[PDB]
Amino acid sequence: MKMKKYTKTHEWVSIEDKVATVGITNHAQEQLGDVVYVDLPEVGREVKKGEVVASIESVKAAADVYAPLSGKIVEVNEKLDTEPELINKDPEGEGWLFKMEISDEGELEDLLDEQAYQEFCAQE
Repeated sequence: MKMKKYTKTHEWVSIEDKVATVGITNHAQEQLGDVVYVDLPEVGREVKKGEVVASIESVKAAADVYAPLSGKIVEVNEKLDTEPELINKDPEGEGWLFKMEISDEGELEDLLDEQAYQEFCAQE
């Protein structure tokens, strides 16, 4: 009833019922810093498990956030519109980027768990 997988692009997912809350992880805010902005999707767009629908420009850099599953966007974190620094604050608490209705909960297992993701950062 709670379920959290992770991607290869330092992003985490949060399935509860039918909606997966996305955010970038601590390893991501480490490279940008103080951000400046987030490029959030529209609250009704369809996406794939590799679609840059949550880009992050910063004070002078970028990061393409390639989405975790297919499914359709249905919430976005309007906090990050005005406090794009929230990924620093708690990347994996309130620095979430978007949410999407999942279609294929059978694809979650084919992504990385938390410790497998930690190890994926130990190969950088």
